[PDB]
Amino acid sequence: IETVPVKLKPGMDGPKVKQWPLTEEKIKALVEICTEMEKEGKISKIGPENPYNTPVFAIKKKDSTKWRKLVDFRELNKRTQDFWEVQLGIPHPAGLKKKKSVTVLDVGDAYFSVPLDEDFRKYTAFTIPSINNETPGIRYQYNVLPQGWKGSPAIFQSSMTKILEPFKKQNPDIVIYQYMDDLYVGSDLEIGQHRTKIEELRQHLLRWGLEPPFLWMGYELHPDKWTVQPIVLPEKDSWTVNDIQKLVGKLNWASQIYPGIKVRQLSKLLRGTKALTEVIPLTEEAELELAENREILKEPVHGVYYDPSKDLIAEIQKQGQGQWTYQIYQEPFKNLKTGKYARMRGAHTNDVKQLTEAVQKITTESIVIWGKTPKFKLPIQKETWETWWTEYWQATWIPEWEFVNTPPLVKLWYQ
Amino acid sequence: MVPISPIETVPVKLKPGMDGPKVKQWPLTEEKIKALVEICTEMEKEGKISKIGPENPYNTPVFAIKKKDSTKWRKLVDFRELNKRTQDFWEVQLGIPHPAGLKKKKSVTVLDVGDAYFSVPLDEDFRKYTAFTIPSINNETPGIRYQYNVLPQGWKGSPAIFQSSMTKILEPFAAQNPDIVIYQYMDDLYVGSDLEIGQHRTKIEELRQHLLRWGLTTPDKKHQKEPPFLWMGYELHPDKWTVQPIVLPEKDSWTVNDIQKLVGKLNWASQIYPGIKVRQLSKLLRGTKALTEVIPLTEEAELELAENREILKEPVHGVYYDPSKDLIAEIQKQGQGQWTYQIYQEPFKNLKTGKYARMRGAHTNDVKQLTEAVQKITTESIVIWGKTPKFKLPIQKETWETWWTEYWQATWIPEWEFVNTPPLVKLWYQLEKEPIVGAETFYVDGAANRETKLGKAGYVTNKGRQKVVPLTNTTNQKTELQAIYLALQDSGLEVNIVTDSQYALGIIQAQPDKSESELVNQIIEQLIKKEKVYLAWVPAHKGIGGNEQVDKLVSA
Ligand SMILES: Cc1cc(/C=C/C#N)cc(C)c1Nc1ccnc(Nc2ccc(C#N)cc2)n1
Ligand SMILES: OC1NC=Nc2cccc(F)c21
Ligand SMILES: [Mg+2]
Repeated sequence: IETVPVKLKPGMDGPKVKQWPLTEEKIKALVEICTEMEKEGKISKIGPENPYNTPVFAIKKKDSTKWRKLVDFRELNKRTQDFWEVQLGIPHPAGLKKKKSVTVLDVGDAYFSVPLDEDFRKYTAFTIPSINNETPGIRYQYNVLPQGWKGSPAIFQSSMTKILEPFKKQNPDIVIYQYMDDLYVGSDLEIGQHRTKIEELRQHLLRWGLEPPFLWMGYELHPDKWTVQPIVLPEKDSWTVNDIQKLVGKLNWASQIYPGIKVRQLSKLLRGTKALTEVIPLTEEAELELAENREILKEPVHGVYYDPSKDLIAEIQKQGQGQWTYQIYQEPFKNLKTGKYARMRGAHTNDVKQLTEAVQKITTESIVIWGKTPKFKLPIQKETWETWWTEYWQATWIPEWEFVNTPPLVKLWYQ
Repeated sequence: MVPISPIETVPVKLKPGMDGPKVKQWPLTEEKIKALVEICTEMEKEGKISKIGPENPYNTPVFAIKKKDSTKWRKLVDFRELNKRTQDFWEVQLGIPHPAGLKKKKSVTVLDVGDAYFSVPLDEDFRKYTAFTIPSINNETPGIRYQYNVLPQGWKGSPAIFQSSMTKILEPFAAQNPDIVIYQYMDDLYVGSDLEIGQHRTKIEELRQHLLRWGLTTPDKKHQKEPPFLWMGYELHPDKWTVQPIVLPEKDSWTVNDIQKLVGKLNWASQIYPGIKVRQLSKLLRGTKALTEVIPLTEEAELELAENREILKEPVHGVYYDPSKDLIAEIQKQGQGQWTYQIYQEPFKNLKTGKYARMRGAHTNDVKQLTEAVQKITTESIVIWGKTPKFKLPIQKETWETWWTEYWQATWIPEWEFVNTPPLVKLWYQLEKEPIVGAETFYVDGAANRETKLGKAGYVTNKGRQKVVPLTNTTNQKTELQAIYLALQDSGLEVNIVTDSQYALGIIQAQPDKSESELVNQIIEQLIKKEKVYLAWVPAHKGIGGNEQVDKLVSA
């Protein structure tokens, strides 16, 4: 009810980010949403003495028909002071990734009950554009904690802990982790039990609230079943020259990750200048070397540790037929997680929609495991991604990304 | 008197840490001083400026400029220094409407709102920074000191604050009259509708009456400006639009500057004249910016210019947007990285046209360029109309499917249909997914000495076919490409090629059909002639038969 003082980082002005082009349906949705927010006091119109701007668009969350306003506060979040005053940080719960069900709640509507520091509000300015710039863009700023801003969970944290005390005391084995506008609630109960505890939890926030438009939803995950991708080599009875070449190439790559990998004896099978399709019998020396390599590859990579002070990097490869591989790492060749998708939803003839869904799933995994989002290296031309990703986005956060323009040879090794 | 509502002031600040201007007033002639004193007395009578005491420490210089061919002087207060120190503002005019996104209107009336400008008060706490001094006659008394009470012409914040103040005044009128449009440009309001003229003129009078609520008077003797409007380089008419006349000069010899001006005109023209091209003429501007340097026009530039003159021989107009109809965008390949497009709703009635040029880069292909053009038109269309057009593209559906399913990147083009108008975009080659049974296998390699730039490229095959070629003035990368070229030259229609060059694989896996490297282009021409090609990569220096032998032959 009283505002927490907020500042930008030293020697740092507010965001001045261009609003990107919006479709007619998104503009009309935003006009309707913002007219109601304004009536409710959450936002107010601003004048030309506020030169700041942050982009806005609109999404439909997974399984809903109602538009949600999404502000892209990535720039404001970079420029906002860090929040360690009451707590150096919320030590990330390593047990969340171990639960049999984790449900993700959109709780961001709660933030609107806390006023934003009057001196910081100008920095949350945003614009609803008009088609063809025929009328002046509608300019607003927030009067309350905005969804998507990194300060909002920080400032609301005291209020959230208090709302949740009764549920936590009564259900002590539940893991509850907050990330931006999401609440992650992990249990090891039967899903019907689980859903009921989730609904129990909603009521505490409905109760406190006295309506939240997306609180009723639930994104159900199951991280104990999350799969990884170790390095595996083919098991064959007939090896062609080409097969052995590909094997030697894969093993050479793997030897950058794993010390003791050897290819001497396998390379020796190819002596001469043979046709690619010719079948080569493995010698005993080569079968032994291969077996030794297989055994090395069953072990974990050496010297792999997470440093919370370093960025997480996520790489994605398109494998075809709807399949995507990915790796999350901080240092080259020291993967912290690898994985693979294929279940790409309602996107069989759309690569970009599939990639956008993969980016969201990887980010979700990253949040659950380390409590932060990775920086993506995306296999797509910048202009294609920027034109389309907002059409498929369903999450209330947005990670950072860069673009890969040269085809990586290593895609082959993750197939 | 009738009370009027005040116009809310915008609070204004100087940039952090800066103070107001303290700029010396230049000496003026006795003649200019008398003129400024009379001018400012009138401005003061009208409430625009007020005299101030000597405490105010700020100053901005004032000038007197003779309005040409008149005995009347005009005052100029030079706010350059205050502007450097004034905060930045939100500028709403950054995006200007494109005519092709406008809607047809039966009537458009203009209203002069120049007098309103001076009903807009300046933030009381900022006025002190606008102080200026008329020097005294003979410098024998203190100069007369004034500050502004209204938005000064030439001050940084005046356009943004005037527009935002007028928009706020206009908002309830527009909201409650959804059957008109209102647009502010300079000191004029443009009001458009589809109403019968009597109702339309009624709305205009009602608007004049709304404006009076703030004491804002508009001239009775209605505006002289009438359709067609000359606005931002366009001509707007009630039911069509075009660019203002495009006249390409005749010239016996061309300067850098002339060619820059020519290309700018062509670019402007290309939004409604279909087919405009500027590649060859822009090529002439490469690198140099000596504005007076003469450049001979290539024969290719002369043909491009001649083709453009023909396109521009007679007027072309665009139609306005009908939201009840779909938007269609059709694209053609023009050659040399150039693409042209038309956006229409009814056949043969374009809303607008435009062009797209290949991005600078080492290697490229037509499918990528077409995709980029689609992505550009899509974004332009979202800006102008708020929706993606349906596309008509010169690429077969099966070609696109083969491309995107096998391309290493994610890629997508929105709803489209094939239009069979040459030249068609096609896939010139496609590499095999598996080694070819029965096709000879070429193990290729090259190497170069970094100091002497001498090198070798060659191959050895499973049939004992071998070649090594000595090369001069070369590099490891070039020799690695030369080796693949040799294998393609000397093989039959089906071939397996084994390379250890990550560089060459990176290029070939990008699937170029044209390159800045003539060696890559030679490789592409060979690939086009094959029936099947499988390219296999192996790590260098690993004892891999075939690879090891050729590496030995070429590194010697
Ligand atoms: C952007 C704009 C510039 C001018 C005028 C600028 C200046 N000078 C005048 C108006 C009224 C507008 N605003 C809009 C908005 C929607 N449709 C239209 N269509 C429209 C406008 C003018 C003519 C005509 N003749 C025909 C149709 N204009
Ligand atoms: O940029 C322009 N704006 C308006 N009219 C023009 C006429 C010729 C060239 C040109 F660049 C322009
Ligand atoms: Mg070599």
